[PDB]
Formats: sequence, structure tokens, C-alpha cells
Amino acid sequence: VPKWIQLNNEIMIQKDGKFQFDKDKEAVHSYFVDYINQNTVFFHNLKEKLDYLVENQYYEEEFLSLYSFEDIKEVFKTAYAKKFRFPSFMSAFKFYNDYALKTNDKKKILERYEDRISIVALFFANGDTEKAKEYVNLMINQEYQPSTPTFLNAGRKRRGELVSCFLLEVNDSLNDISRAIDISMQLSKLGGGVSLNLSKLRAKGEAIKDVENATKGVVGVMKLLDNAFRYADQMGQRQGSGAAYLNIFHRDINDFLDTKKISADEDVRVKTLSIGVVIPDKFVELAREDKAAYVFYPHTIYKEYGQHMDEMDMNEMYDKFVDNPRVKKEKINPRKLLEKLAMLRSESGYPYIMFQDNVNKVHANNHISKVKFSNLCSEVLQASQVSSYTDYDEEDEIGLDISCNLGSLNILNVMEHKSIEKTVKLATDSLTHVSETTDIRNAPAVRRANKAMKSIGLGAMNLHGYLAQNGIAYESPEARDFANTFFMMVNFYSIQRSAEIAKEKGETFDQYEGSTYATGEYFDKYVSTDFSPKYEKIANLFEGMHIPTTEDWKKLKAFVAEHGMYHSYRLCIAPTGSISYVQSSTASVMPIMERIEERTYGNSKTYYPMPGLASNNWFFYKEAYDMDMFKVVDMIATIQQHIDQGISFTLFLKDTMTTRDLNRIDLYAHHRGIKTIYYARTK
Amino acid sequence: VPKWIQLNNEIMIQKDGKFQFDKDKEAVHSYFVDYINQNTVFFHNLKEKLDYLVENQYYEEEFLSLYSFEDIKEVFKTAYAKKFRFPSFMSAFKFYNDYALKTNDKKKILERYEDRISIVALFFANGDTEKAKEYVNLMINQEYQPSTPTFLNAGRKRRGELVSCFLLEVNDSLNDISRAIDISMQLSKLGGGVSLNLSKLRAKGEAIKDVENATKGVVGVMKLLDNAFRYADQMGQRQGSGAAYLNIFHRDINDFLDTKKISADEDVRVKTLSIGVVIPDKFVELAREDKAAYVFYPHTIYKEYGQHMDEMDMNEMYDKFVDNPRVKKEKINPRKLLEKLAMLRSESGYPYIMFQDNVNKVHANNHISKVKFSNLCSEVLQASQVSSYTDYDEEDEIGLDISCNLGSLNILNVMEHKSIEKTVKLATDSLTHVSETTDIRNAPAVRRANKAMKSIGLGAMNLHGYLAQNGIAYESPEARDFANTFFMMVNFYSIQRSAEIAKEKGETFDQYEGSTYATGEYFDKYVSTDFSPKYEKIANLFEGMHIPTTEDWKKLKAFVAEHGMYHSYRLCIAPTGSISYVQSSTASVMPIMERIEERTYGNSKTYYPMPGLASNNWFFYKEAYDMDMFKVVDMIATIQQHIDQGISFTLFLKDTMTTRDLNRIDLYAHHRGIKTIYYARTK
Amino acid sequence: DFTQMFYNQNVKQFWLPEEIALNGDLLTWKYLGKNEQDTYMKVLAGLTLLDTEQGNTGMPIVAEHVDGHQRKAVLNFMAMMENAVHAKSYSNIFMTLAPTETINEVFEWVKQNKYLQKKAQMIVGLYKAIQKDDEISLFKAMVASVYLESFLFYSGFYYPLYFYGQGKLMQSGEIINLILRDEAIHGVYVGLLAQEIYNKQTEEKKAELREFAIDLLNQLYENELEYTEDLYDQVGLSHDVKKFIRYNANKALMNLGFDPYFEEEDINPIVLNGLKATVEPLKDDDFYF
Amino acid sequence: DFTQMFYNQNVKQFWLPEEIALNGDLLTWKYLGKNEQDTYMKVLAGLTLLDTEQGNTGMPIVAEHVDGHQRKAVLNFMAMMENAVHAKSYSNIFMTLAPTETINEVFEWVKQNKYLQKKAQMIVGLYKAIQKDDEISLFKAMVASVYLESFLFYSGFYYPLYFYGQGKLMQSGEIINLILRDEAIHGVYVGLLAQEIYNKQTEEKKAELREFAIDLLNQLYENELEYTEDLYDQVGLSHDVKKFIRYNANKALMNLGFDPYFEEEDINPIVLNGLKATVEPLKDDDFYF
Ligand SMILES: Cc1cn([C@H]2C[C@H](O)[C@@H](COP(=O)(O)OP(=O)(O)OP(=O)(O)O)O2)c(=O)[nH]c1=O
Ligand SMILES: Nc1nc2c(ncn2[C@H]2C[C@H](O)[C@@H](COP(=O)(O)OP(=O)(O)O)O2)c(=O)[nH]1
Ligand SMILES: Nc1nc2c(ncn2[C@H]2C[C@H](O)[C@@H](COP(=O)(O)OP(=O)(O)O)O2)c(=O)[nH]1
Ligand SMILES: [Mg+2]
Ligand SMILES: [Mg+2]
Ligand SMILES: [Mn+2]
Ligand SMILES: [Mn+2]
Ligand SMILES: [Mn+2]
Ligand SMILES: [Mn+2]
Repeated sequence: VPKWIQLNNEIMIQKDGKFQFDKDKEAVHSYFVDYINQNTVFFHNLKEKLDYLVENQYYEEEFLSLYSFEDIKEVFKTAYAKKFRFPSFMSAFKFYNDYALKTNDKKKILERYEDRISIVALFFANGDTEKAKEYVNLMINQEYQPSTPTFLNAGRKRRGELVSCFLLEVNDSLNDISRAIDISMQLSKLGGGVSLNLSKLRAKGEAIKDVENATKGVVGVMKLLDNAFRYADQMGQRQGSGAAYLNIFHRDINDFLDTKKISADEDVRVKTLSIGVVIPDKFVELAREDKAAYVFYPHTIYKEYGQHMDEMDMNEMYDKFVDNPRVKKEKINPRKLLEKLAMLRSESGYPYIMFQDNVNKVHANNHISKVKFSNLCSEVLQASQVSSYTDYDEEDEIGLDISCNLGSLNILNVMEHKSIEKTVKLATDSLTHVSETTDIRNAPAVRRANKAMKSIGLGAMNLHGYLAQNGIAYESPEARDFANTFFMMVNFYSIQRSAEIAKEKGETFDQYEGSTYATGEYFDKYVSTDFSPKYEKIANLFEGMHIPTTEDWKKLKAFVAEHGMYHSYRLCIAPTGSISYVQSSTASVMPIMERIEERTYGNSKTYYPMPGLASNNWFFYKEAYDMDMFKVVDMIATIQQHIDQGISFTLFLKDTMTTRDLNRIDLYAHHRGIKTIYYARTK
Repeated sequence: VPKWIQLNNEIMIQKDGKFQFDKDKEAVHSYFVDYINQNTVFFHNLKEKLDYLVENQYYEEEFLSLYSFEDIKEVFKTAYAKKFRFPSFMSAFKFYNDYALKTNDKKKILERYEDRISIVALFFANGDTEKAKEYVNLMINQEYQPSTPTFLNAGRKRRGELVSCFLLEVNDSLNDISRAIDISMQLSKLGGGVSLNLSKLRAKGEAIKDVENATKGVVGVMKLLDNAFRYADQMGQRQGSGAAYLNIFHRDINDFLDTKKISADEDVRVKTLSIGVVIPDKFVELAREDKAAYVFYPHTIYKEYGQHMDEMDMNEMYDKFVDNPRVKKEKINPRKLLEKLAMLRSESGYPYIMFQDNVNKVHANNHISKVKFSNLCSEVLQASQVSSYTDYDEEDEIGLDISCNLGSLNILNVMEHKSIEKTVKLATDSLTHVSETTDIRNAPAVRRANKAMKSIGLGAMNLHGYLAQNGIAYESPEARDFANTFFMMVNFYSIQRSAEIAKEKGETFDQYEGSTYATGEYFDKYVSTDFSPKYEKIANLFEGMHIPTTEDWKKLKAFVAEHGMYHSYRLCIAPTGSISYVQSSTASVMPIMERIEERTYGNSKTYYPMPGLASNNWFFYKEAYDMDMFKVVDMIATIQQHIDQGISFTLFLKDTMTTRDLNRIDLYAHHRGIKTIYYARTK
Repeated sequence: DFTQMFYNQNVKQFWLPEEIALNGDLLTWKYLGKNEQDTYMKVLAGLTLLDTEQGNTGMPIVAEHVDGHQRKAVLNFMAMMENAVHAKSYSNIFMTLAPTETINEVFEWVKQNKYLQKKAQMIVGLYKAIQKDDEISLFKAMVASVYLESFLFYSGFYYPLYFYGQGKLMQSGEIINLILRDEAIHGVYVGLLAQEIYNKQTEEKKAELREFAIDLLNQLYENELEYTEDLYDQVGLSHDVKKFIRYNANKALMNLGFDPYFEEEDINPIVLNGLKATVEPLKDDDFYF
Repeated sequence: DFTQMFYNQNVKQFWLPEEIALNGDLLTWKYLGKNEQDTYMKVLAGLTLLDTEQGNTGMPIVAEHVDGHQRKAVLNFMAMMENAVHAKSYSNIFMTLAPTETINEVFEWVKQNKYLQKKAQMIVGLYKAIQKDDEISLFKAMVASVYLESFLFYSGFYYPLYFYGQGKLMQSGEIINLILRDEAIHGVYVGLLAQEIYNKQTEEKKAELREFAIDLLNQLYENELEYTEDLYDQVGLSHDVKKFIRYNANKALMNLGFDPYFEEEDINPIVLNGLKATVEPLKDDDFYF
């Protein structure tokens, strides 16, 4: 048993009726002094280390050649000038086991935390020494954390893509289905999660060019995609993860849901394919009034109207579809479908729930397209256009497939540094750089949408950690007040930075002129409502920091009208799974699942108290399962009103909660404006 | 019970110790006058019939527009002047259930046998009235039978392709694997059977861009292809049929064979994918000497030598691969592998066995490529060049993927009419037309190889029927003498027709000048050895029909050298499954399995005596299971020496014989020059 | 003189329901009346109960008391077939044809059905009354087992066979025929063991054992009549099924070495219509010809 | 959470002795020394004798006391494999390698052997001590069963695997490998059933059951060391066999959800080469807030 593992295990040994939280500092100190400093390759000078890394196929010479070695040395000086110390053993362990650069035999350590941060900053700045130093200060202060792909792979020769979330539209054709399988395998090969919209595919028992009842439906494509993701398993390193989305009004919705039942047949069940259900307001209205609903065969609708069923507004088109004799449908019970959804989420956590009209009532790019589905993590909500992949000899009609770049603000560190504006703008610049430098050669729609939309996702994390370390309960109205003010400021400065980038480059995103940013409809609630804190305690948290006012929002609206907006999408709150340990932060804006995290690595068990947990703030670190999910919905809806994309919203349920309770949580989320629901986690 | 199937069941009622074979004539007469004439749509004149069929999307207007209606009327008169009568109930039942045109609701019958034959003939002739009449005479006399795709779809609007056998080479890349899956689904959608070579794919545990043990092997691609063929099943009426081929020296050969074991897990076993094993003479030599053989990792060989393993000569490079330290190899026992092959064929009928050096020592187009795999029916043996499907933005290097049009001579009717030459030439013309009118716009390599190679497959059937109806035992030397003379004559006239077509069109097949036809080496055994029958009984069977001598073969060799050959491949003997009933013929050149064949169609049981079966030739219709497989191998090898492609050779095994007997049959087939072994059928 | 041949026959008959694809019955099932589907579900549920107890209790307990490793191996194999193969196959059929609620309801129905509970009570009671080294209690349980194998299953088997014979539900019917083929050999085998014990007795004791067997048969028979009427009256077949169970009662008696008890009757002809390779190593001389 | 999965894995592993031809082993058997032939015979008889106890008592007694139809079916299947497949396989190996008189003498010797008897009777004692409706006594028997399946067999399996890894006695080695693969899954399955009982206990009762398991393991282990020296010293293998025993003891403990007892050791490379919360309807007013 390692000495640091023993020291970390002494946290649970209760001395004087309290956990020994101070043992984790001893644990991390022992871990470093006994393992990391021993296994860290040291070089006489930074020049020798850099030469070894570039020449041994560890780094990329292209981005490092943009600086004189003096500038790189000063950047590394800035990283090491902070004397950053990992507060807990788990932070250092996670970094040096997941993100630190190791030798080709994975025996020694080439990169410390400062080296990784310096390389990421030098890649972000793209030749600017002052910008690189600013990125170094931002990341070594741990105010901004680039996503796991960006943080892990930036500046590495043998790297995967810096983007890991992709959203593909699948057209109703064998050519398009085969192309979707190919692109899914190509993107999973790069290490990215792939989400596929299956709503355009015609249901089971539909006609294929005069041969009726010949289509296997969305479940055959689901099996194809599941095997494609199983094959493209990231070189046998990490299991290939993909998601499939289907509209709740699709005829195959029940077959779609039956793929996740525990009793599912092996010719129906899918293993590596997550499922998400898209629910328009029409379905919730039908279930509310207990009227019997209809699911429609998409190809009949396409033949009758020339438009896909998911391309049309179900609120206005549902009655026309039902009254159309040439549109094929079967009766369903919407309440029974809702209960089936809740039962499936209780049993397996699936499907994801995307409230279509909650997303699109505040969507800023409805002119480009409505948001029809989400990503594998249920936070990316962007307009997509389906591609028409024709025969081999013909020319394909390339659409827009969603792929956004992820980054997370550390709410605790941004708040303690009083640097919401600077951190938000620098994170926007880094995400923009990642977007520009991303070129995917086997997903033409993804590449086209990356070049045109220039969409980024700037998330946040350590919300519960910041609140509990400041004596604020997560469910308290003061917590929602802080979330309101903080994310209003984040949205303000992200919009300002996007407009500044548009002014600097003289270009906006494609089809910006039709957006609500161009017409000013986006800024209505910001030029009409004041989002300053309503509590003196919360207003004191923002001391020394200018909270944007209504006049500031009017000035921003005028600036955006004059100069445009560079990013179609800017903010999305991803789960931030493994980077939260490195940042000593609670995951995303979700509340903590456990106060102290018990995990086993190898044959030794490890203990991870939540960051900042102590005796004084023990009960402010309320576990998510002990919380009222209605108040968590209230918090996420408070945040969601300032996030243009969605938020990964996990439901934390007790074992005593019934199907009716899960349905009530889902319906209250729909009522409160929640866009997506990620997971149903039961204790 | 239907009257016709009641009459057909009176065959088995033994009267005076004999089967009532004449009941089948009464059975078919009742079948017609009680079902067919009642359910047949009859029009006032042929003009109304043709107008009705063209207008209601049953026929194609383009091919019928090349003839004035007087010519079409003359063709239909020629078809009906024969007054063809089906000799058995099964012939008419199979035709009117599988190939006769029916109304859109599958209610009534639009085409008789004469109508279908006339339409196929007018399609073949392509505007020529006299040629259409010649084709009508050829098919109404049942001397030549177009394959099931051609006979079923010739001249129909809503039709599949006229070719159903496709062979695909898969390169060792994810782009090429995705393209292989796409092309397999596209061709299965067209109704064709697709065979894929998986030898170029690197084995399990190979590196994918310097990360080791990353490749899932050929079994992952096998699962992908199996699900692709399950998806593209054409309503499931005829589910997607695929074949995978692996060289026996591939490292994944044991896992490739384990996909067919009964005890295989659901994560390994493939169900819709047939498997074939390509065995070079090196493997048979290694097993014969009981030496230690080695299977190789294909990617190591490709990296070391720059060529794929299956693109190299194993009999000359096996020792170099073994001695090469940079080539990765695994030790196997070749005799244990042979025993495993025999056990797998006994328990499942798989794999197909291709003797690669038996195919390539007589292959005429080794300059283009060596034959590396066979088709799903294990009789197409043509040169293929792998394609290089690149990224979306890059141009693809299109290779040569095999596909040939099938057609069978009826040996009994051809020999009765003394029309080997005319039947062979007309069948060659029809197959050439089918090749010219085929355009696969989603399989680039299939299209390119169809345009370049112009390969056709002209098979034969009713060999056992003809021999049994002429008092010749299938195993007798006289039967092999007849097969030798008959198929030498067929080869002579097919080569003559190919040379005449090349002379008329002024073009040969691509890379003809490097072929053995151009060098004249192909004709060595024909200008040196006389193939006239050695028995007076057989010599009288060919009386009235000129048998080409050595002088005739020398003249043909000069003609080919001076004019070239239009088809790279001309003759392949396919199984000819369902068209054998319509033609009242035994299936292919293989011996019959049952003298009287009992089948259940729906809830009706009906019996099919072999064509011409009686008491005077009961024992000449010896079942395939009761005869020596060594003599059947001798017969197939006698036929194979005149066939440029392979012969679908089914092994008929008793329950008593062990795996050693199956291995002995396989080794004797390899010794006797058998190119492929199709099935190990056990009774 | 017989165990080895029964061992070989039992192991060569080994099968799993998954070998038979059931989706082919979907349409002929859909087409049956509600009465027909109800009777069919209930019939198979009654069979499931019998096999559950034959596998859990009957065969293992008889195996425990019968001497000889080979006899025990046969009885253990038969026990496995009862609960690991037969009882499970019915769930494969149910899961294909019926929605979960109908499946739940039919299993609730077996628990509360008085005839099915009575027959289980009687048969299992005799199994659990076996006393170690007491051959008479063992004989009584073997008679009960033969009556379960060769008589009691048949009120259930009638209906799948009746459909199979009309070309309906033929995949389910194929499963049932395999089950029936097994039970026929199980009934013969247990019958032979029972006869062994019977043949050891005095004439006076034999007379009592025949009384036991006939009294038990009559008691089971009277209960089976009521069960048959309860299930089959709604499909109009009760009288036909009754003839079938009497036919099979005679076969059970014969398996026990006793004379037939019921007079012969004409059975529905529809129901009558309802009824690896050795590895040898390659030699060197095999490679030359 | 696990019985249907184990059902699947068990039935798909089904095999029969006849599938492997044994006669070709005589071509390597004739080349072994007397000590090698003696050790092999003694090891084989040891495995045979222990496996018979498992088929006649161990599996059927556990199947009897475990509640659940699906568990009883899996357990029945495992008992079948012991009696119908494994026992016939061991007999076949013996009949191939030794004449009748030699087989009878080896079994006489191993039947009297102190170390074989000690472990055989210790295990059987725990099976005989199971009491109706007492889950503690059932757990103790399950521990004994797991120790037999996952630990005690392995001092024996060592030798056939050792030959199998060298290219000697390949046909019987293939058979032994199939048997061993069955015992592995048997041990894992019974282990999960034991953990289910263990997890229903108080903390004090758990500590008491852990002490029982470790104490039993210690007794069996010390006897295994003596058993090992008694058989393997004459062929010079005891040191390596002891490492294999400890490695398999650790697997047995892990099957019972316990920590490994012995430090990790490398194994002989030749032997290695051989080797639903609650559904509630929405009752309206849940759509209004
Ligand atoms: C991407 C991928 C490839 N493979 C296998 C299948 C292909 O035959 C083989 C080649 O993959 P490639 O697509 O050629 O990968 P690569 O070009 O980046 O690697 P290399 O430089 O070695 O050519 O790798 C997998 O098994 N799983 C996977 O996820
Ligand atoms: N010497 C050295 N410095 C390293 C290494 N990895 C990162 N660094 C950082 C530490 C300093 O901030 C910076 C410059 O180190 P140096 O080259 O030793 O500089 P100097 O102090 O000699 O001027 O590089 C490393 O491996 N060696
Ligand atoms: N009348 C008619 N003839 C058909 C039909 N299908 C095929 N035929 C064939 C039969 C004859 O050989 C040929 C000409 O038939 P027709 O048009 O009736 O001409 P005719 O009998 O007046 O010369 O067409 C059909 O449906 N009607
Ligand atoms: Mg289309
Ligand atoms: Mg490549
Ligand atoms: Mn049974
Ligand atoms: Mn039985
Ligand atoms: Mn055993
Ligand atoms: Mn066991």
C-alpha cells in the first residue's frame, strides 16, 4: 500500500468526531514527493526538454515555431511563478493519470501541470507572447479549464481531435444512412461522441419505392450504428460512445424506447448507443388533457407536404397531419408514453429528454433551422441542416452538422479573482481558436458547420463548491440569485467578446442577419429586466465587479447591431466529468452526489472529499439525492435563461421515488423552461 | 385440397410396385386448367396487353420501342408456335410462382411462359427482330436459360439488377471498410449476393497509427458486414446474403472460422454471412509434410514489403515472411487447421474452400491480378484489383470488383437439338448484352470492372439428367468422357464467339494483350491434346454435330491472336437453384440429391420426381449421397479443365463418414485440380 | 439392461428453445379468437407449472433415492430438461406472442386455479413423502411421476397439437413436439424403475400397489375432467380432449406394467397429424493419391 | 441481477465426452516415466472422487435449499454437467490410459489416502449440515462448494494442464480444460448466491462468517500442501503447484466477495500455456403547477 494511499485513507478515520480532512494535503504531498518527482523526467534546461519533446514525436513543431525560445521560456516562467499546488491527492492523481504527458511506454512523466498549461496556452495564443502569458495566468489560477480533448491534446503530435461532441443529421435514404455510419465511425475514431438524429428516417413497415412494408425502421439503423460504434472503439482504448435521437411523434418511438429495456431481445437491444427523446409542447399538451395522441409515419408526411416531419412545427401541423388521410398514423396514449419514459429512466437512466419548444422558443437561429436534437451529453442545442448524400458519381448536398468546442469557467476561482469579464473573454478567444484550428476531413457537414457557424460552448463548473464554501445552500433562493447574476454577466461578456471578434475580423457567422441578435429580439429581456442580485449577501459576493445593467445591455445591443456577432452559439454547460478533479471543483452546475467520494483505483481504494469540504460547511455540501429536484430544476432554469445552448441536467432520484415522481420532475422541468434532461440517477 | 396437388401426390402411391410417374402430367394439366388459365389476364390482342403492361409500370418502354409492333407480334407468334408444355407440375408451379409477372396486388397472372420468354428475347436482341426470334427459339426449346435475375427482371420497370453475384476487395483502412459496408448494402438492396475479400485487412492486435493491439481484426468487420446484410434484406423476402473470404495464412483465420461454430457467442457469431477460406498450395504442402505452419499479420507484411500479403505469392514468399524478423507471425498446426475446416464443414457446411493455386495455375488473366477469392456461390473466379477509397475531399482510386452475368445451357436439350455451337454463341451474345446494359451507379469498382473486363458466366445444367436419361452412370468413365467432349466444345464455341464479338466491335477486354489468350499459352492443351470421345457410346451422342479437332483449335488460336477476345472470362457453372425446375433439369452439373424430391409449400405437400425419372432409368438416377465423392471430384475436375472460372461444387456426405473422409475428399479435389468447393451437405 | 440406452437417447435428444425462431407464429396467433388465445395461454401455463415442479422437486428427489451412478445421471439429466429447457420454452412462447400484462395475468391465474393447485398438491405431496430406504414410498412417487409425464401433461398438449395439425402455430408446435418426445421417454424410464420395485413385492403387496395406482389415477382423472371442461368449453373441444386424456392414461398404466383401464375411442385426426461428425485425425497417407 | 446471464453462459458451454477422441493420447502416454504415470493416475482419481461428491450431493443439496425457480434451473443444469458429462469424461480418460485392474487399484489407493479423504469429508460434512430454512448453514455449504470448484480441484488440474502446455496428452488435456471451464463458472455462480446470503446479515454476523470462511480456507490449505508434496515431490513440481493453489485460493475468495489472502505470485508458464422502482400512473394535476 502506497504511503499517499494510506494517508488519503486516514480521512475516513474519524479523530475527535470529525474526518481528518487535513490528511489529503499530506496525501498529495506524499504522492508528489514519493512518486511524481521520482517519475518526472527532468532536463538541464527547458530548451533540451522542448527539443526532446518535438524530436521524439511528442509535440507539434508548427505551433512552437511561432515563438522565439525566449518567449516560450517566459511563458513557462509565468506558469511556474504561481507555484501551483494541488490541494487534494485526487486532483494530482487524476491529472498525472489522465492528462500528463507520458513516455511512449507510459513509464515516466514528461509534463507537469505547469508544462501542460504552458503548452496549452502557447497553442491558444498562436504566436502572441502576451496572450500566451494571459492564458497561462488564466489556467494556472484555474479560472478557466479547457475541455478534456483540448486540455489533453493541444500541442501534441499524436493527438485526437480537440472536439469530442458531434451531432449528425441522418436523411431518409440508404446512401445517407451509410454515410452516417461512415462519419460516425470516423468521428468515434477521433475519440468524439457522436449524436445522430433518426427522426427523418421512415418508420418500420414503410414503402421503399413502391414496395410497401419494407423498411426496418429506426431500429435497424440503431443496430447498424451500435455495431459501428462498437467497431470504432478509439483504437481499443475507450469504448465508442454514440447517441441516437428520435422525436416522440415518430412512429417508431415505442420501438426506439424498447431498445433500452432490460428484457430487450438481442436483435432489438443496443448496448453502446444512448437514446434521447425529443418532446414538442404538443405532446405535453396532449398528455396533460389525456387526449389520445398519434405517432406518424415520417415518409407519408414527406410525400404529402414535401417536408420532413421533424422539419415542421408540430404545434401547428399536428391537427393537419391527423386530419390528412394520406398521412399514416397510429393512436398512442401520451400519458402511457410518459409513464414508459419515466419507467425507462428509473430502470436505466435513458432516454435523454429534450423539450423541443423550450429550446426553440429562445433559440436565436431559428431562421437557419430549429433545434431538433441534442448531443451525447444533452447540452448542445444548435440549428442543423440535413445533408443529401447522393450516389457515388453525383455531387452531395452538404448541410450543417453540429460540433462545438467546450470550455468551463471555474465559478469559485473566477468569483474569488473578480474576473468574470476577463476570464469569459479569454475563454471565448481560446474556444474561437480551437474552432478555427479544427478541420475534420471525413465529416463534410461537420466541417462546413464549424467553418460557417463558428459555434463554441463556454460552460461553468464549481457552482455547488462555490456556494457551499460561501455558506449558501444550493436550493436556497440566494443560490438562484447568484446563478442569475453570474450567468447574466457571463452571457454579457461572451456576447461582447463575440461582437468584438466580429468587429476585429469584419465577419459574423453565416446567416447571422436573420438571427435574433441581428433584430435585437435576443436582448429584449436584458434591456427590459434588471439581473442584479436581489440579496445583500449575493450583492456582496460581486463586490469590486461591475454587474452589467440595463443601460450596459442596451449598449451591447447597439454594438451587436452595428458590428454583428461572431459565434452563433457561445455557452453550453457540459458535465465536465474528469477535469473537475484536476480543477478541485464540483462537476458542472450540478449539486454534488456525495460529500466524500469513495473510489477504487487498481487494487487500492481512494477517498475524495468534495473541494472545500470541512466541518463548518459540511451541511452546505448537501448531497444531490437528499435535495428537492424541484429546487434543482429551479436553479437550472435560472441558469438556462442566460445560456444560449442547453445544460447537462442530471436527475438525482431516491430509490423510494416512483414513476409518478420522475414524471412530475420532468413536467416541472418542462414548465420551468428546462431545455434538456440528461440522466436519471437513482440512489 | 387442390386437385393438381392431389394428382401430384398420386406419384408416391405405388401401383403394381411402381411409382405413378404419369400422374405429374395429369397434375400439371389440372394445375393449368384449374388455376392458371383462370387466374391469367387475357387481352383481346397483344397490342392491348403490351399497352396495358407499359402504361401500368410493368414493362420498360425503351426496349419495346426498338421494334415495330409487327416485329413484336412475330416474336410472340414464334414463342407460341412451339406450343410449349411443362412436363411436370413443379416446373409450371415454380415458374408461375417465382418468375411469371403478376398484377400489383399479386392477384392475377399477366405473363405466361411464352410471354416472359418473348420479352426476355426482345430485351436481348436490342432492336433485331431475327435475333429476337433466335432467342425465342433458344429459350422456348429450353436450350439456354438466363439466370434468375435476368429471366425475372428482363424488360420489367420496377426491377432489380440483372446481375446478382458481386465480389468486393476491401482495403486495410477505415475509409475502405466503410465504403465496403456501403457498397454491400447498395448491392444487397439491388438483390445481389455480395462476396468480400477480408485478407488485406490487418489481423487482431495490430497497430492503428503506432498504437498497438488496437485493431479488432477481420471479425469486427465481419460483424459490421453481417449487420449491413441483415439491414439490406429487401423486405426480408430474400434476406441479404453475404460471403466473406479469408486467406488461410491470415492470422485471424481461427477467429474467422470460429464465427461459424455452433458454440460461438453472440458477440462473435455471424449468421447472414457465409465464409470462404482461400488455401494456397503452400498450406497443403505444409500440412502434407506435418511441418509447423505460420499465419501472418498482414499489416506487418505490408509495412515490410509494400504489398499486401494476398497480393504476393505465398509459395515463394512464405519462407521470406517466416525468416523476416519485422514480419509478425503466429505458429499454427496446418493439419489441425485442416481438421478444424473439416469439422466446421461437417457441422455447418462452412467454409467454402478455394484452392488458390488450382485457380491461378490455369487463370488466363494473372497479369491483371491473381484470383484471391470466390463469390457467394463459390464459382466466380476472376482477377480483382483493390480500390483505395480516400477521405471525402480526396479522389478515390477505383479498382476492379468482380461481377458476371449468369446463364446456363441445358445439356439435355442442347444435345437433343445438336446445337452446341448455336446455343453457346447465342447465350454468349445475350450475356454480353446483359453485361453492356448493366450500370451499377453506387459500386464504382463493380461498374469499372464490368465496363473493362466484360466478364460473363455461361454455365450448364441437366448433366446428370442427360446422363441418366441416356443410360450413363454419373460416376462412370463414359460420363466423364461426355463431359470432357461437351465442355471442350462449349469452351471452343464460347472462345470463338468472344473473338467474333471482339472482331465486330473492334475492341477487346482491358489488358487483353497480357492474357494467355493473346500469348497463345491458353490453347496449348487444345492444340496438343484431342478431346474427341474415347467411347463409342459417347461418340454416337455427338453424331451429327462437329467436334473441333486439334486443327480447329489451332485455327481458333490464330483467330484469337489476330482478333483478340471480348470477354476476360466466359464460362462459370453456377448452382442454378430455382431455374432448374422451370427448365425441368437437374441442378447444375452436380448429381441429384433425391430421385423424388418432397417439398412443402405453405400447408401443401408436393413431390418432384427428377426430370425423366422412370423405371427404365431409376438406378441411373443415383443419388449424390450414395456415390463416391472421389468419382464426383473426377467428374468436376474433368469439367473444370474447360471452364475458365470455377464450378459450384457441393460435397454430398453421409452421416457415417468422419472428418477424415471430408479432409480426404478436399485433398483429392485439390490434387485433381478442383478450384473451389462449395458446400459440405450431409444426409 | 436399459439405463445406458436411455442415457444415450436422452443426451442425443438435447435441445434449447432458442434453436426454434418463433416470430413465424405471430400472424396465425393474431388471427385466433380471444377464446382460443385465452385457452392456449392457460394450457401452456398449466404445463409450465407441472414442469416447474417436475424439475425443482420430482426428478431430483427420485434421483436422490435411486441407487447407481448411471441411473442417477439419467434422472439428473431429465430433471435439467424439465426446468432448464421445458419450463423455460413456455416463457419463450409467451414472450413472443403475448404482452407482459397478459403474461402476468396467466401466471396469477395458475396460482388461484383450484384444479391446477389440487393436482400439484397431490403430485408434490407424494414426492415429499418419500422416505429414505423405503421402496414403497418411492414406488408411490414414481407412479405419481409417470402419471404426470404420460397422463397429466396431455390435457395441455392437446391444443398445440390440434393447431400444429391444421398448419397453425407451427413454431410453438415444434417446441411442444420436442417437449412431448422427451416426456414420452421420461415416462417409460420412470415406469421401468417403478416396475422394478413392484416386482420385489409379495402378491398381497402387489394387489395393494395396484389399488394405490388405480385409486390415484381415478382421483387425478376426475380432477382433470373438471380442469379440461374449465379450459376447453369456451373453444368447444372438451369432449375431444377427454378422449385424448383417457388414451394417454392407458399409456401411463402400460408404462407401469398394468392393463389399460379405459375403452378405446377415436381421437381427432387433426391431433394425430399434430404428432457433430466424428473427428478422425489425418494420416500421412491421406495426402497422397 | 445475474441468474439469466449465468443460465446463458452455462447452456452455451454444453459439451459431451464423445466429441473428443481419446485414443491418440497413447502416443505420448507410453513415453512418460513410471512416476509421471503414477502421479497422473492419482491426480485423476482425486478429481474423479471429488467431482462425484459434487454431482451426488453438493449441487443437488444447494439446488434443494435455494429459493427461486430460475436459480433452481441453473443449479440443476450444473448438477447435470457433474453427473452426465464430467463423470463420464473422467471414466473415459481412465479407460483409455489404464487397464481395468490398474484403475481399480488406483481408486482403492486414493480411496484410502489420508489427504484426499480429509478434504473430501470436510466438504461433505458441511453439505450434510445444511438445515431447512437456515440460511447460515446454507452459506457455509456454499463456501465449501466454492472452495471445491475454485480451489481444491486445482492441485489436481495442475498436472493435466502441465502436460497440455507441453504438447503431451492433448486429448485428455482438452477434456480437462472443458471440465475446468465448467467448474470456474460453477464457483463464480455459487459464490454470488453465498454473497447474497452474506449481505443479508448484520455486521457482527458478517465478521463471524468471514472468520468461518478464512478458518475453513486455512484448514483446507494446510491439507493441500501435504496432499501436494505427497503426489508431486516424486516428479519435482511441488513448489510450482503450491503457487498455483494459492493463486486459485485467491480466486475462490474473490468469488465469495472477500479480499485475497495470499500475496500475488507468477504461475508456471507451461501451465499458463495449458490454461424497477415503482410504476405509478399520472393522476392529473401533475401537469399543473
Ligand atoms: C479506425 C479503426 C481502424 N481499425 C483497423 C481497420 C483497418 O483495417 C485498419 C486501418 O485503419 P486506418 O483507417 O487505415 O487507420 P490509419 O490510417 O490512421 O492507421 P494506419 O496508419 O496504420 O494505416 O485499422 C479498427 O480495427 N478499429 C478502428 O476503430
Ligand atoms: N530546467 C528545466 N526547466 C523546466 C523543465 N520543464 C519545465 N521547465 C520550466 C522551469 C522554468 O520556469 C523554465 C525555464 O527553465 P530553465 O531552462 O532551467 O531556465 P533558467 O532558470 O536556467 O533560465 O522552464 C525541465 O525539465 N527542466
Ligand atoms: N390476343 C392475345 N395474344 C396474346 C396475349 N399474350 C400473348 N399473346 C400472343 C399470342 C399470339 O402468338 C400473339 C398475337 O396475338 P393477337 O394479338 O391476339 O393476334 P392474332 O391472333 O389476331 O394474330 O400474341 C394476350 O393476352 N392476348
Ligand atoms: Mg429516397
Ligand atoms: Mg490507413
Ligand atoms: Mn417436461
Ligand atoms: Mn418429464
Ligand atoms: Mn465437475
Ligand atoms: Mn462443478
